[PDB]
Amino acid sequence: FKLVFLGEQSVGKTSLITRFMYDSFDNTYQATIGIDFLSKTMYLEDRTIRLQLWDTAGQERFRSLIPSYIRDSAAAVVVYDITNVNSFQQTTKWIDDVRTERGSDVIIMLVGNKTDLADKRQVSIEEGERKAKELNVMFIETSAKAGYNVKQLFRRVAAALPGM
Ligand SMILES: Nc1nc2c(ncn2[C@@H]2O[C@H](COP(=O)(O)OP(=O)(O)NP(=O)(O)O)[C@@H](O)[C@H]2O)c(=O)[nH]1
Ligand SMILES: [Mg+2]
Repeated sequence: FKLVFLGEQSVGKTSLITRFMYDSFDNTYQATIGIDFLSKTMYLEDRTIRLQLWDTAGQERFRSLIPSYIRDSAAAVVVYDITNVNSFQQTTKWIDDVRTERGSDVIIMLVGNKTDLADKRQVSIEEGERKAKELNVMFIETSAKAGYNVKQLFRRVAAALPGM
């Protein structure tokens, strides 16, 4: 099951993955160079879901590679930063990009990350929910830093993956 993480640079794609994989968080920003692969098999009672995590770069110089990264994805996790309006606005085109590559053969989750920065919120949870409904995708808010909703993010995505 190919799961691609997408979104603007510095929204916390890698940190979400690190938190899910290792229950750790690093405050120091280490930009993803193109793509990094990780594997995690989620061991549910009725199925086994070998996740192939495609951690993609949000930096502009890798943008041309994004279509190739989305190719054949079973799931797309589109991440924004709740403190960054631009990052939220850009999620429509990320989700658009997934749709024109995958049509309906993809599970899409819209993630509003960094809820630990509640003081600096620029996008409300209602705005996030609204966009998800408009774009017919799932929605969740997370904090990679605190750990909040990270396990839930991955569990909900995996639950949504079609059986066949
Ligand atoms: N407060 C807070 N900071 C976070 C959170 N998630 C990530 N960060 C911080 O935001 C910065 C970017 O995180 P990172 O995971 O590298 O983002 P990215 O989306 O992978 N960026 P890139 O596209 O360049 O790989 C880092 O300094 C990280 O510590 C979060 O939930 N809360
Ligand atoms: Mg990254």
